[PDB]
Amino acid sequence: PGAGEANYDALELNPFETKKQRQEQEVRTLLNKLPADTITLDPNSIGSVD
Amino acid sequence: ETNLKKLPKLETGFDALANDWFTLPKP
Amino acid sequence: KGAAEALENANDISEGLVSESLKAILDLNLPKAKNITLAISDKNLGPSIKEE
Amino acid sequence: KTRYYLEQCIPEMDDLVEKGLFTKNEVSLIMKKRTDFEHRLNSRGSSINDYIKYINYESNVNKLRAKRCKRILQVKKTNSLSDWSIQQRIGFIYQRGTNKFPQDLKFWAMYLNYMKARGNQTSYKKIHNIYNQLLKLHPTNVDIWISCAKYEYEVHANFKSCRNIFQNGLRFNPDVPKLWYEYVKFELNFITKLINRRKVMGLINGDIALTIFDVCMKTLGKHYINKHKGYYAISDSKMNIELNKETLNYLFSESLRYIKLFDEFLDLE
Amino acid sequence: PPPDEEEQLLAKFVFGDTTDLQENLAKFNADFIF
Amino acid sequence: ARIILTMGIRSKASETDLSEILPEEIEERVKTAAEVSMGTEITQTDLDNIN
Amino acid sequence: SSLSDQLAQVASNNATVALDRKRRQKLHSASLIYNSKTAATQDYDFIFENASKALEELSQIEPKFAIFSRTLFSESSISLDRNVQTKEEIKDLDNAINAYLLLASSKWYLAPTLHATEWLVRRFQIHVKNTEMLLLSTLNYYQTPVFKRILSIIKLPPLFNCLSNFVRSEKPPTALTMIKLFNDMDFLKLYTSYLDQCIKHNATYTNQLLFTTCCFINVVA
Amino acid sequence: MKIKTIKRSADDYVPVKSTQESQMPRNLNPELHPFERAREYTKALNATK
Amino acid sequence: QYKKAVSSAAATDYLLPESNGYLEPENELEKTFKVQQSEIKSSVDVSTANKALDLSLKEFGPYHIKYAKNGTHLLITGRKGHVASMDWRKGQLRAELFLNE
Amino acid sequence: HASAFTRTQDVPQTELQEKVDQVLQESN
RNA sequence: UCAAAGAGUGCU
Repeated sequence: PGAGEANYDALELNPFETKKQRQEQEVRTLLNKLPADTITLDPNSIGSVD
Repeated sequence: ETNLKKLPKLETGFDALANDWFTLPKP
Repeated sequence: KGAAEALENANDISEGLVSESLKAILDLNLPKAKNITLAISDKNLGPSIKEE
Repeated sequence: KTRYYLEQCIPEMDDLVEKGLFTKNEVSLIMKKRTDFEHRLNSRGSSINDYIKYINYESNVNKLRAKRCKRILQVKKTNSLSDWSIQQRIGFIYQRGTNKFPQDLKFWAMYLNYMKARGNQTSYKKIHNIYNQLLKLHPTNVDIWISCAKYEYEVHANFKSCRNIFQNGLRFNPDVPKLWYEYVKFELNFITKLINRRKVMGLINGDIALTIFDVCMKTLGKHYINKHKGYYAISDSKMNIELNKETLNYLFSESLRYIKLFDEFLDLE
Repeated sequence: PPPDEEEQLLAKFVFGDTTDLQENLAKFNADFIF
Repeated sequence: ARIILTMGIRSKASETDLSEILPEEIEERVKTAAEVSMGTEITQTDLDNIN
Repeated sequence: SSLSDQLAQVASNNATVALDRKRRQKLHSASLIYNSKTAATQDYDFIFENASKALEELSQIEPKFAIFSRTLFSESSISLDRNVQTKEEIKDLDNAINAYLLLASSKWYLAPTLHATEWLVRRFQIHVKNTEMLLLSTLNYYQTPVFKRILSIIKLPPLFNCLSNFVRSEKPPTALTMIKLFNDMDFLKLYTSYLDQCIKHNATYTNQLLFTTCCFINVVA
Repeated sequence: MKIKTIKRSADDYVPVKSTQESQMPRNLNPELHPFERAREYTKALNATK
Repeated sequence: QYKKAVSSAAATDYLLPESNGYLEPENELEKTFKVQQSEIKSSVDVSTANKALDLSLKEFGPYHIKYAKNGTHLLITGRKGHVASMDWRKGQLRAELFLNE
Repeated sequence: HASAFTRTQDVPQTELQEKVDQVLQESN
């Protein structure tokens, strides 16, 4: 008891994802691919003003 | 007052309602 | 109401005339109101509507 | 946009939990049933029974809140969003269902009755707005013209506008004999109450119907000639006689029906 | 004070309680139905 | 043919009862067809021989 | 055991879970009144409404049907799912279903029984879980169209493999194929228990006995 | 003793109707949606293109 | 707007349909470590008992288990080289690899 | 907005109306 | 049958 998360966000991941949306999710996440050089020690640091 | 009750009330039903030709033969 | 009304209105629509049915339906809908604007396919029907 | 509807209700459950009426567990159950309906109503193949089911389910939630208010808070009304929100939202669902399915006269009927019962909460102007759309969508249904005429001659007793509703209805439906009968019946009702008031006035100190009779024959005859003849006139001289006879037979039964109306009114001569 | 039967009946409908059904199950005996 | 005996003209079709002739679902079709019908009016001189 | 064999047991255990849209279509499409397309469109509430009326007609013919209105054909049964119930409750649910099949034993010729059973098929999926009890009870309604509809929507158990020919078939099962079913030793004693239940309950009726008598008499020949 | 486990109602998440829209559960827990700052930027850059 | 935005986040926290599990003892004598796994198998419903999976196979032991993010599909790889991809809920194997590496 | 309740025509459109208001005018 | 891939139809 308590091992898993109580509630899951549909947009991020869905156990009930049908065959056609998992493709819809796949292409979108490709479109939203994060560059390798975007990696940082803190996600909040990125985008500051120099 | 008794007469006023005898007078008719307009009756309405909505409240009651509330409660192929072109195909040739194959040889 | 029936077949007869459609023909006599069909006669009236063609001659750019306003039937009692057209006068009846329009009155309940278009506000008295600056001037309310109504779209009609017929230019000839326009003057008839304006008169009424 | 199901989430938008779900989010509009958040302040209310928070109010339910804050007041202590409903536990977070019970509140979650109400939410889950609410969520299923909203997706149902917004989806494809949605029907009116979905609106009725949601309205019936939501009505029950209001009753439990009222019972729990006296049981737990021991208050008739707690001054917070909870009191008027379930009642407000039900009207919203009626608007959507009536908007979504204008055809069903049955669904419109509960909407008028539901708002009529909560007379204090819903102004008579809101009942007016519902009728104006309803008469506008279904102008040829006599029952609705007599509907709003009956509502306000009894609840509001405005004979001038009650005359107006019939005055409009007869314009669209001059061939239905039922509508003429009610507008005559209303007319003699107005006269009798006026005369009875005059009698009461003395104690503390009609032709107009017959005119409605006159034209009522003429147009009913005209329309009955228009029907049974179809698009065109009848060439044979004999049939035109039966056409006249049929109107006379149809017309007399219309007149005889009114002779029975006169008997009901004792005061009138 | 404990709720009245009328209040109890309304409680089951709103909360969707299925216990009442469950003992009515757990108390069936096939002999009685036949 | 039995329909023509009961109703001579489409105007009669609207009120004439076809229960003994046709089932409920069919008999209403002819009534609806009658008012949206296509044929022209026929004389009683004509109607007599058709009967 | 092979992983595929172990995996097959998992599928059988979760046959009714309805993980996705595609499985739910197969479960809900199964129907005894309507075709697959119309069946998918129908609602539990709509199905329950017809079933409740059907049970009342059955109640008039025999009062004992009225008991299930309190248990199986209740309004709360709409919200009852078996997948969410525990072991004790499922055993508790199954027996109540079994008695209903027994009381319906002499009445499938009556149309309302077919409507009433639809709720159990749609809500409780008796065709998937209580597949033996449903099919044992309808053995002597074989030539009736109802039995053919049962075969289409039902996965035949191992003991009824001989009927796999007539599933979704124009011709109904012949009388000769039956002897083969009862000729099987494992079936007779399976059939013995069900008959043993009816005699205890006095639920046996003529058409059960007369169908029952011939086949065993035929197995001898 | 008292046990409760994460329990999914199949009817809630998989509609009985073929035409009814499946429920999309949503949780705005910030941890469940990582890389805000990289994400919005990528949606920004795609928009300019 | 942040105090408004977090308020909206607090608003959606109510929307979340279900909660996590618990396991606390009724009696202080009862201990969460004392409870044995079979007893929990009894408490959980039938579907959860099916959701629990146990398969014994020794051909390519040991086997490393990996779990998909969405979690529909299990990937288990044997030490001697056997890997099978399958969905535990559905009960269908996606692909079978018998490579002896 | 146009409503069946209040007359926006300002004159009697139907022959009924020309007649009824005459009685209303004649009465008082 | 499942299972992966296309191409049209209805409708929010």
